[PDB]
Parts: sequence; C-alpha cells; structure tokens
Amino acid sequence: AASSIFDFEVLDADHKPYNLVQHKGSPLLIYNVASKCGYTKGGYETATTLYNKYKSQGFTVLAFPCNQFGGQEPGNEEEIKEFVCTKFKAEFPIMAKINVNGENAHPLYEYMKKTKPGILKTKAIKWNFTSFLIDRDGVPVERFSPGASVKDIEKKLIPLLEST
Repeated sequence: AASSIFDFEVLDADHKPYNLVQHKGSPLLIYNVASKCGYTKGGYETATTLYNKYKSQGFTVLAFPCNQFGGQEPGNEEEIKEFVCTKFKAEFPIMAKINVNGENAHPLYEYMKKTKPGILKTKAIKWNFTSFLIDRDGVPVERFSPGASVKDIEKKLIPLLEST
C-alpha cells in the first residue's frame, strides 16, 4: 500500500513540516530517541559517528524523540534540541516528539515496524534507540536493536551505499 517512507508526513522539532523527500535517492538511519535512557550516550555516539562518516554520500540520521519507554523523554523539543547538541554535537535532524506504539503511533512507524518486525516477528518497538535502516528507494531494509554498534550497522549500510 505505502511503498516508501516518503509517503508520510513528519514534523521537525520546531513543529513545522519537515522536508523528508530531500533524502530520497540515498540510505538513511531512523532512531527513536530519549535523553534519560541507559542507551542515550551509546545511542547518540553511534548515530553521530555514522552521520559524520557517511554525510558526504547523502546519508542522514533522523531522530524521533519518544516518551513511551520508562518516560525517559520528558522534556520539550527545544530542551531536547539543546541537550543533544551540547552533549553529543549531533548535527542531524531532530524531529517532533511522537508515539511509536499504540493507537497514536505515527503512521510512518507503523509502516517501518510492519516492514521490518522485531523479535519473533513482533511489530512493537521494545525500547528507546531502536533504529531502521532505509534504502535508496525509501524502503526499510533492517531493524536494529537498541545498543546496535557502528560496526553492526555498517555490515548492512556499506553494501547499501555501494548500490545504485
């Protein structure tokens, strides 16, 4: 039905519509994020490292803040924007806070989760810092677990970059 991530509308952290289709033609990594998680440090470091290392090939990281896992994203978008830039020097796009699970789950997440299920084919996001790898057609090709390393993600990202 939906054929890519570009069939969906998302708000950036400033609550204006985000120009999502600018990333079409090259792969992306999309995280759901939290500021007060045990994965926050490792999560933002991996995201940044991958973003810096593959920026020039048209690769980006999008971060969707989410407060559904232990309530570990309590702050507003401006507070999140500041924390993220001061601590980690993350220069990638930070989006508006959303739900990833349930009746108010963002349509884009329902699509990614359905395309790339978790443990035992279950759809639900299990925690903060789950990521989806997206290909050049805007189709999700991998789900990564919270804690997934740079090298774990490169295993799939590198062959993807060399494609098309």
